Amino acid sequence: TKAVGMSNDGRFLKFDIEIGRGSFKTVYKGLDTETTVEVAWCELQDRKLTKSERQRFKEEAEMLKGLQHPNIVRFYDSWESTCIVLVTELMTSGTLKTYLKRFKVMKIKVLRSWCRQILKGLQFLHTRTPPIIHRDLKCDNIFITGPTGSVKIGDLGLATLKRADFAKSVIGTPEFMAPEMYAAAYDESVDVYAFGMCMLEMATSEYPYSECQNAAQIYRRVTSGVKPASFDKVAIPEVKEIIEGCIRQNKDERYSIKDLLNHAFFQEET
Ligand SMILES: COc1cccc(-c2cc(C(=O)N(C)[C@@H]3CCN(Cc4ccc(Cl)cc4)C3)c3ccccc3n2)c1
Ligand SMILES: Nc1ncnc2c1ncn2[C@@H]1O[C@H](COP(=O)(O)OP(=O)(O)NP(=O)(O)O)[C@@H](O)[C@H]1O
Ligand SMILES: [Mn+2]
Repeated sequence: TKAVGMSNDGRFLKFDIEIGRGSFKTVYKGLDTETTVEVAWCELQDRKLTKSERQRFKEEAEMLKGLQHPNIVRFYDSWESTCIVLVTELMTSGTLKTYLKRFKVMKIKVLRSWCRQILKGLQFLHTRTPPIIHRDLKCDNIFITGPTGSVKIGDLGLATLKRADFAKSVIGTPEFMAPEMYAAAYDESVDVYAFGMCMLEMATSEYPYSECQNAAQIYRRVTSGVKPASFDKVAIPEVKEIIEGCIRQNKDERYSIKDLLNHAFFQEET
């Protein structure tokens, strides 16, 4: 295989082998010539980027490079070319979503094992300094790779660091706060909620709130107490109980990640 592109330091090679195509992302097979391991060479549509924002991207790419956990996709490097190139760990066995689109009843042994690996990944992110909130957890952003089909969370593009103050680098809080503005102070529990929906999808082989017609309808049913229609189809009571504790409307009522890892369901080792 001949290289059609190279990183400036000469470490990463690009091959003209397309392994994935997104709406704003094309992924090519690549090679890390320092380890002779292949990698994913991701080409992203570069937005109009202000110079401060380009500097924040480089700052955040250094943080991402320092992350190392068995259940998080490894991030190797980023740079600009003429688009933005991201080099990450290559996921050889596709996303969790494609497994659900091929089969209809996941076995509970796999549901327990794969969900436990997801929780270990989230626990890692949520215990960094500062904590990292993924914000974009879905079965398309969870990958399977390697001989034993290990589970890893990827695609941290929508992630954010957890902060305390209302505005960034400007202390203070508004007095005539609109209700939606008061609710904008969410935390890592939004990842618990998304995990509950992923677990619901894996347990039912159905997209949550499939019965709804558009994105707008999706909300009002949660708040009025109406869970997804597929929720009432979970046949394992312990599984249904875990999902319910994750998608509770009030965040303070939900599981934390550590509470989920201490659950009897995930404390089973078989
Ligand atoms: C393991 O990681 C991965 C895996 C796969 C993909 C990306 C990945 C990485 C980037 C990227 O390079 N940056 C700098 C982004 C800008 C926003 N920002 C939030 C954020 C802040 C702080 C922190 Cl600690 C973590 C995340 C990170 C990216 C950019 C644009 C579009 C998609 C992208 N996908 C990252
Ligand atoms: N690290 C990776 N290793 C191997 N294949 C990947 C990797 N990342 C992404 N892909 C493939 O590239 C495709 C496009 O990625 P992506 O843009 O995240 O999906 P998408 O179809 O745009 N949906 P969304 O998740 O909403 O962006 C994915 O569906 C994967 O098949
Ligand atoms: Mn994705």
